[PDB]
Amino acid sequence: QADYSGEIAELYDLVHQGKGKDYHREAADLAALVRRHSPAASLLDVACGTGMHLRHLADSFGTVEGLELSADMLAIARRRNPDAVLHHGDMRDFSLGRRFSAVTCMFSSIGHLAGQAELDAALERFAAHVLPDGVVVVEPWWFPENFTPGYVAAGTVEAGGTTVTRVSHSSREGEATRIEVHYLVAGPDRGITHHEESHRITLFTREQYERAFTAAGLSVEFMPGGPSGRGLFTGLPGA
Amino acid sequence: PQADYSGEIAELYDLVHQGKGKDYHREAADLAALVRRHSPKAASLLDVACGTGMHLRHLADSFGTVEGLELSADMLAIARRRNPDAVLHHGDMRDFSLGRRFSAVTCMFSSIGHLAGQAELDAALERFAAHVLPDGVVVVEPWWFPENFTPGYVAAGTVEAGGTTVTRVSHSSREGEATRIEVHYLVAGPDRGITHHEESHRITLFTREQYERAFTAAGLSVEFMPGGPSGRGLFTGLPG
Ligand SMILES: CN[C@H]1[C@@H](O)[C@@H](C)O[C@H](OP(=O)(O)OP(=O)(O)OC[C@H]2O[C@@H](n3cc(C)c(=O)[nH]c3=O)C[C@@H]2O)[C@@H]1O
Ligand SMILES: CN[C@H]1[C@@H](O)[C@@H](C)O[C@H](OP(=O)(O)OP(=O)(O)OC[C@H]2O[C@@H](n3cc(C)c(=O)[nH]c3=O)C[C@@H]2O)[C@@H]1O
Ligand SMILES: Nc1ncnc2c1ncn2[C@@H]1O[C@H](CSCC[C@H](N)C(=O)O)[C@@H](O)[C@H]1O
Ligand SMILES: Nc1ncnc2c1ncn2[C@@H]1O[C@H](CSCC[C@H](N)C(=O)O)[C@@H](O)[C@H]1O
Repeated sequence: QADYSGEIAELYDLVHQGKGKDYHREAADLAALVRRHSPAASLLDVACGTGMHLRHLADSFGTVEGLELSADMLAIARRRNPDAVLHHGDMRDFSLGRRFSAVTCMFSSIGHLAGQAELDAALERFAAHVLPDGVVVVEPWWFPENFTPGYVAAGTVEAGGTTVTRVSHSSREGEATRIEVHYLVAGPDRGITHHEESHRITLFTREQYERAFTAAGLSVEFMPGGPSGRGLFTGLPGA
Repeated sequence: PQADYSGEIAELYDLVHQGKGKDYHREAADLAALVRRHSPKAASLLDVACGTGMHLRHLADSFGTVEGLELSADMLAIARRRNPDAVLHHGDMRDFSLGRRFSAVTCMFSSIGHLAGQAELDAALERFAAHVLPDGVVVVEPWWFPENFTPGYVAAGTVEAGGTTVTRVSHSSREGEATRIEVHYLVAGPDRGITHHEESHRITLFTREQYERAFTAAGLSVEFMPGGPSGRGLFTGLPG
């Protein structure tokens, strides 16, 4: 698959716990990042997936909302966040008719975009949903200079009797990484099952991301490291 | 899945089991010490279902003469490679006939489990008795007893050596008198990408008294020794 669904979706949360991903820390850092620019009322997490960031962010802002494309990923988010408004929708083409102090897009979700025209589009959509003293925060994929082809990642986690193993292989394919992922899933009653997904995650350059912020009328800054080592862009309207 | 220890499962077996922390060197050292406590002048050994032949390599350095038996070609093939100066045979613990007799006959790592019932169990213990010296000793590592089997057991292990990464997950259930053990592998590498393999076996859950009967039926006075190389204890037989 390539669509974050079924057992992949149900697995995602556990998988990334196993990986040490710390949405509390990330949410806290992000909340702080936003208050630096909008000293605040409201946040929209776009491609909020399973709603992990949202869960921690809800204590930090008057209002938090989500936008997700996958229906199965979104169900999980709604169960984790029953009191929050979560939208089915496409970061490239969406209107909600309100603005927010922060509009965030985390964990390289932007790389699911296919080229400059799709990137520009979502940035125009983000700029449109951000209050003018507000901020747009996007964590990119890796740039091409930093892509390491042939990369193999192997990790195992157990929880609730249930063990999940995930192996990823990354190779080059045009201006994209083709990351191929297999899972083995095992539990005392359910047995073992095999899974696999393959994704194309576009390898936009620093300067293409920045293009898109500028065309959306946002000023743009890159800050290295970030939650994933890929860094973190911000954009402030009125440029 | 395959139940035959062939192709890919064979190539991996050795890496996988180093990965598991299996110390064939200490296992041999404990063997040789056991064999000799019983048979102080032993000097010869047959390892039945010797597999990739890991025990045998270390057993060379304790006994002047070692040989092996193994049903799987692809496993046998790797054992011969590891043991150039040894005579290793192709065939079946149930029905086999070399020309000779050895101070010790061994069958390790629950290979014995791979027999389907008492008939076969007794068949194999008869053959072992046929190939041991009077002053010698037969040693079989059993599979788990029924009193100790754990339906629903999961084992997951990953290991990396020289750019090959291998992950193994197993699940086990009860299936009649047997363990049903279903095992999956993901193998991966920078150029090779990821491939997926699997196997399923039936491993017979023999009761202690069934092992004992088989030894006894074959003229061997039996004793069970707790613990052993894998938790499963160790059965020793001496002619008389
Ligand atoms: C929603 N985003 C996820 C999702 O799309 C998933 C399918 O792939 C990636 O997940 P991981 O971040 O878990 O990746 P994993 O840990 O399995 O592999 C790390 C990836 O990062 C690359 N990488 C990693 C490092 C450390 C580097 O310096 N350069 C670099 O290009 C190699 C591999 O594609 C995305 O981030
Ligand atoms: C040549 N023998 C091998 C081979 O036939 C293979 C297919 O399965 C077993 O491999 P492992 O022993 O590595 O097994 P693993 O780590 O996958 O799991 C341990 C097995 O032992 C059972 N078990 C394990 C424990 C610890 C116990 O207390 N009781 C019990 O029944 C559950 C599982 O089938 C055989 O030993
Ligand atoms: N065009 C698009 N619009 C909105 N969401 C998208 C999208 N393309 C992919 N996605 C979503 O991006 C997500 C990648 S997983 C990222 C999850 C979440 N942001 C976290 O940090 O844990 C998936 O939910 C996928 O369905
Ligand atoms: N009927 C039989 N006769 C001889 N070998 C057998 C057999 N049935 C299974 N085997 C072998 O039993 C082995 C169990 S795997 C264990 C290998 C080796 N003894 C070790 O200690 O690591 C496999 O090589 C399999 O081919």
